[PDB]
Amino acid sequence: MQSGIIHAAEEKDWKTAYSYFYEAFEGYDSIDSPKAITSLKYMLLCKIMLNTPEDVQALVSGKLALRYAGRQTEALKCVAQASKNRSLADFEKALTDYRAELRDDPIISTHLAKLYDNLLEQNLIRVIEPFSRVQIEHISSLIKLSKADVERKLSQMIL
Amino acid sequence: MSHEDPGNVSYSEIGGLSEQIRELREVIELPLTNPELFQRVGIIPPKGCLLYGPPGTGKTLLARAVASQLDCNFLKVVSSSIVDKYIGESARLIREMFNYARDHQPCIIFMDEIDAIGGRRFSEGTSADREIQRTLMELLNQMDGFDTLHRVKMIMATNRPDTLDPALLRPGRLDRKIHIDLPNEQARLDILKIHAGPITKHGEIDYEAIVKLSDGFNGADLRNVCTEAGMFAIRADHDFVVQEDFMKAVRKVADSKKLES
Amino acid sequence: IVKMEVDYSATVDQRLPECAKLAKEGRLQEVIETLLSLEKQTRTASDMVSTSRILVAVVKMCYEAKEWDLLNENIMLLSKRRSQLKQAVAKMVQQCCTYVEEITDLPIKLRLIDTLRMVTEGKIYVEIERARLTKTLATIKEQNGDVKEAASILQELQVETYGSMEKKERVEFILEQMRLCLAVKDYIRTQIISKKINTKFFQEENTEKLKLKYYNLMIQLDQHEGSYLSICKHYRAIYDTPCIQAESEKWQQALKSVVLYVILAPFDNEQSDLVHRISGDKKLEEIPKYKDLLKLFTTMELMRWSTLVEDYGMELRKGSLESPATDVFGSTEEGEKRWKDLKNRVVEHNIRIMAKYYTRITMKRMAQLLDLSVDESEAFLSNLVVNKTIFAKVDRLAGIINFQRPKDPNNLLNDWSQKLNSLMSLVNKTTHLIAKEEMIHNLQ
Amino acid sequence: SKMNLSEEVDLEDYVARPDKISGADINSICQESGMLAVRENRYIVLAKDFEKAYKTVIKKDEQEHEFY
Amino acid sequence: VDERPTEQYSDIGGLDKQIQELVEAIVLPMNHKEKFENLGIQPPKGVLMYGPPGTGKTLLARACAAQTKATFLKLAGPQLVQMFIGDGAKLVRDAFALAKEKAPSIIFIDELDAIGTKRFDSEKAGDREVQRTMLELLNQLDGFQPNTQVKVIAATNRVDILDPALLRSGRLDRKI
Ligand SMILES: Nc1ncnc2c1ncn2[C@@H]1O[C@H](COP(=O)(O)OP(=O)(O)O)[C@@H](O)[C@H]1O
Ligand SMILES: Nc1ncnc2c1ncn2[C@@H]1O[C@H](COP(=O)(O)OP(=O)(O)O)[C@@H](O)[C@H]1O
Repeated sequence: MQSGIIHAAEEKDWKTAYSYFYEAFEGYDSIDSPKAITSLKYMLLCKIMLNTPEDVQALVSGKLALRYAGRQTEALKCVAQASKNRSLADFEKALTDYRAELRDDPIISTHLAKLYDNLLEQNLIRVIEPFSRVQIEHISSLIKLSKADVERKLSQMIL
Repeated sequence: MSHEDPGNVSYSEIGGLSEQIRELREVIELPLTNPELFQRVGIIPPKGCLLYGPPGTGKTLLARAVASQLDCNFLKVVSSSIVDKYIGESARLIREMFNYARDHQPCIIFMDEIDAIGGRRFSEGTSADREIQRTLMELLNQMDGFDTLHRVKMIMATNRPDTLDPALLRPGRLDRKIHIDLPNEQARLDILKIHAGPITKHGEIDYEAIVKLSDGFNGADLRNVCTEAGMFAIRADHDFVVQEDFMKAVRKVADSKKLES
Repeated sequence: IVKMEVDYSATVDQRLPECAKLAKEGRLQEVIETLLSLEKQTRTASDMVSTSRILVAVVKMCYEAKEWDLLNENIMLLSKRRSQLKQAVAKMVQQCCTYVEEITDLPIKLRLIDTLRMVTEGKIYVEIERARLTKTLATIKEQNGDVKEAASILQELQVETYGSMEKKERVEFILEQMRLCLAVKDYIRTQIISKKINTKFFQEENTEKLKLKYYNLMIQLDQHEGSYLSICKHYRAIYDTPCIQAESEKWQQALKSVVLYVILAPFDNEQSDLVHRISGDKKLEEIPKYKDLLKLFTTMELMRWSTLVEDYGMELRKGSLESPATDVFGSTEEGEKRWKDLKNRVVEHNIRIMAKYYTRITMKRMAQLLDLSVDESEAFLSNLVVNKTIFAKVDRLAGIINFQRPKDPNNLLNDWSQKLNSLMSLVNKTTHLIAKEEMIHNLQ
Repeated sequence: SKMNLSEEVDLEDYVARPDKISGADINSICQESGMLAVRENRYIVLAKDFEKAYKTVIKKDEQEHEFY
Repeated sequence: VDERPTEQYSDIGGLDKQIQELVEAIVLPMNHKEKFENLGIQPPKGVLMYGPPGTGKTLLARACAAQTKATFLKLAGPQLVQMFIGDGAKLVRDAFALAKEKAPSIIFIDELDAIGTKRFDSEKAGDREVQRTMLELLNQLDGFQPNTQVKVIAATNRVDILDPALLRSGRLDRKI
């Protein structure tokens, strides 16, 4: 689990972190409940960070995942489906719906914020190609957000 | 590789047991043609097939002919030539020959004699104990030699399937064995006809009388029968070959094999 | 397999018919047991023909005395006793296959599944698999088409298809299972099986109703989700068959369908190659689809679909045969989906042809040409640019677009110098030409 | 582990049996056995694949009970 | 290689039936080769003279070659066992090449028992290397099947010391 944590913070690759987290959970198989919960949470977080939520459904449908199912696990599944939908708004909705369950600063809040920034950047870049000059309130209307936050994100990207 | 695909027209030159040839082709060709489907669905293609009939119908002849629909290069490898020294490192030679097949990817390794004289003398149980069987297990674990990728099969042309290490007939092993024995009367007359094909003389088509005297004679022996008929005619310096020449040849070969057995 | 030790041909010949007479109606099981003992003796003697004859006689007795349950447990015991002789059990299964097909009955489904369980212990490619294939097909016919047996025939085919196929029987079995798969309306697995089987071609040169049947089952599978280029490809692959079997109605409707589809396909270099290859067909001229293709293929015409629905839309109402046309657009739900597909397809076609003609076009004119409003037009423009098909830059506050890449001064002066050198070469050529014509003209 | 759990190996594969061989099997051979999970009939790896990997290219050396 | 033997058939004898048999099997395929050609039967090539020494195999072979008036190549079998890897294989290859390049020849290989073992493998030795040479000879036997020329004559004392691999219809067949 600690090796997976270190690699997830390193952020060069997340598949090895997935391997380490799964090994830690397999060690925590119905032995230490909180450590198992943390291991599976980190495993699913790095799995969605891999931008492959399609295997998330199978992973959470696995027997051990159902055995250790919980509100935080369901929140992570909702985050995975938000990543599927590519909706930063849906991701933010899931985070607010389970905030305290995913408010943890160590590799939970940090990685969720990083992924949220990734979706913001991807949405902006995906909608920005056609426009040689576009009004930012129209951009905000397309992204379904306010003006100040969209402007701040576009700035921080372009600075 | 010494023997290659060209000259593969023996599908008509075998004559006998054409149904047996068809069955062996049905077993062999499809994985040899399109092995990718086997990987695509997740099933292992067969490795080869076993052949009986120690002196009988040409097992090597079948090996050549069946590759007609295969467009592959049959290789005549001897078990002793593959094992060389009596060490488990004999797998080096099998590695070399399998690399040769891999280079000439459409290939079929035809084994010469694995159950050394299955009719008599020393079998797998006698003489070299388990050396043959371990060397065969080497080619057995070779089965992961990229069967999907590699168009290589192995036919085992044993003499007698009696002492063949039944541990080598399980699934994943050699598996399929096709029965070949001494040709029946129908196969015998057919192979007599094909042997006489190249011979154009007066004679007659009285093949059944020849069959009656020459029953239970192997295909090679019948080829020798036709050659002996030609030899009798040329020793007489006669440009004609009649049924009496065939009678003399059949009697000669029958007496020869009767004395030798 | 193993050498025969003690034959009992005389014993079976002298006793088996007498046993059949003694148990003509099968009320006696001591007869069955004593023939079991006899075949066990012949099995320990390693005789195959006698055992096969005994098993065939036993199943024949069960047929004539119609004891279906006792048949089921009897054949179970026969197949499970010690495995016996593979030749003999393959035989017995073959005559069971021959028998189960003649009596309709209710529990022949039970007979079929019983023999399936007896043969599914393995030994499929070896010692007869066509029996199991025929039993699965018989189960399909008994259940009259459903999802469970369709999945069964899906999961059965592969082993025998890979091992020992038949250039007609096996491919017909594949065709008879894929149609059930499509009736189940599974798309991923039906696509998988279709793409894994279609690699086996070069028999369709002698097809009667096989390649066309395969293709007309896979048409729905492809066109169900998003396919439009493979659609035209295999519609022309069914078009080239009436070329060797010239039948006018199917030939002409295939022409109509392929001409419609190849245009309807999304723009690409391959689609261009197909449309240019299709155009110029001598046999294509006598249908309105000829005019449709000639108009809608090239020369960058304004494809106002509102005009087209009456100029070349007569195939929807009435044409020569109008059957592929009614299949495509005359349908209600899928028909309206394909109508919308024509609508957008022509929208992107107009955008593309405008790209190579107009540098800056006003938003109102572009929207009017696309038969949509400003927001819809800009949405489709974004859909093209995210696909990188067009080099477009738009001012949204001004609503003005540009299609020309900003010319770097390096290559700008480079093309200027190339223009200069072209002019210089023209000066040289004109000088030589005029001087020499001057010589010929003052030769007087 | 390099190949993430041998590319999603099954649980019932553990190396406790095929590793306590006392049969040399240099790290190169270990890597070759690991890559001998190339049996793509299925998307996972079973203990049979490891058994075949150990069976291929091996020399029989045993008999520690006399020394212990 | 003797360019031409001059020993005559008359100075040898005793086994006249066997000598006439092998004459019909070898020399006749040389002089009356067109006879076999028009008949359609390809003459056999492999003739194995087995018998104790002093029985005249060498003289008979050279006399047969002289009667054929064709090229004769003698192989010293017992010294074909060379330590060099594939050395015997190369010797046999180029011997067949020379015979092919020079007329329908007589390849008189002596000590066939020395060349081929009966596969009586033992701990002392097992005919590991010489099997390469035996297989090379076997594969060279089929080179001259068309235009049936260059005959193979192998001399030994005991035929039984050979495996049932050299004995075949197209291979060594005429065991005299
Ligand atoms: N059915 C047959 N038809 C034609 N020739 C045959 C037949 N069977 C054997 N032969 C001849 O026998 C020779 C060698 O046969 P071989 O493969 O040694 O048979 P086996 O292995 O049963 O002894 C070939 O040259 C072939 O011409
Ligand atoms: N029939 C014969 N007539 C004359 N000399 C013979 C005859 N048979 C053998 N010899 C003598 O034997 C010698 C050849 O011996 P060798 O060729 O070694 O015998 P083998 O061929 O049986 O091994 C010759 O020098 C020859 O003089």
